[PDB]
Amino acid sequence: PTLSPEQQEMLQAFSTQSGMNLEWSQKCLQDNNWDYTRSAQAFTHLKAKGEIPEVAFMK
Amino acid sequence: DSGFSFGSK
Repeated sequence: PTLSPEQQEMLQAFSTQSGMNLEWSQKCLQDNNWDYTRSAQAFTHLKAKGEIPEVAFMK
Repeated sequence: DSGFSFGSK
């Protein structure tokens, strides 16, 4: 339900970089072990395929 | 583990 200080900073960074809202950014990071490099790769892979749900990019 | 997930896990 809540994030550590370090996770909070990672979340804000990833939301900005990916363009996803905070909740979907948190989902991507959690799905990838709070590993930013891995999360970014995973995101980029799915984005290119057109498979990320459009709700992920809404405010 | 239903629904959308990111990365290879």
